Amino acid sequence: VNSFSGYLKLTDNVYIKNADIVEEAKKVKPTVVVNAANVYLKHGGGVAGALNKATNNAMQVESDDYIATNGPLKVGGSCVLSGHNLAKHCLHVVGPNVNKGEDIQLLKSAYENFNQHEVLLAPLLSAGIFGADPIHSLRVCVDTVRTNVYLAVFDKNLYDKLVSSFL
Ligand SMILES: C=C(Br)CCC(=O)Nc1ncnc2[nH]c(C)c(C)c12
Ligand SMILES: [Cl-]
Repeated sequence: VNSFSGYLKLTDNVYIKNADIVEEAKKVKPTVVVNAANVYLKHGGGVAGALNKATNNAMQVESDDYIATNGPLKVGGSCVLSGHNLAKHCLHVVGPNVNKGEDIQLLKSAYENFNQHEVLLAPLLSAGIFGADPIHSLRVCVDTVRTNVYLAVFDKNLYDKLVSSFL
């Protein structure tokens, strides 16, 4: 039993809800919140901009030190950093950004990072300003993640479309 509430069960291990991941994280304080990161950990907009703003820019300060030490992530890769006031940990995961021309096949590699964590609160990777089809992202999630994933979908219209079309 965990503290996640109001989710629709899609499969044995994948759940979905119309929710703002920022507000959901603040309420649940999950062990792991997933950020929709870029390789530079520049948290300017989309989910990343919202998560960072909620940390009062502490996420960005920590991230800049991480990049100064380690260099950029790989597309499809991840790193574990602090969850600040939102979660114990933040798993920064880089899905391909279609608006940059990145290979959509890397979306599966991106979701594989979730399997290193028993339970996660997450957005759909590569959705939103990353330009991928969210229906495809949900399919890859379900077919790749084996650990327990709680998906927060901000847009109510998109959430209903994702549910109604789920096979
Ligand atoms: C937004 C659209 Br159109 C479709 C993608 C989507 O639902 N992305 C998200 N999913 C969950 N929490 C979220 N918080 C914020 C700020 C975003 C962007 C977000
Ligand atoms: Cl985004």
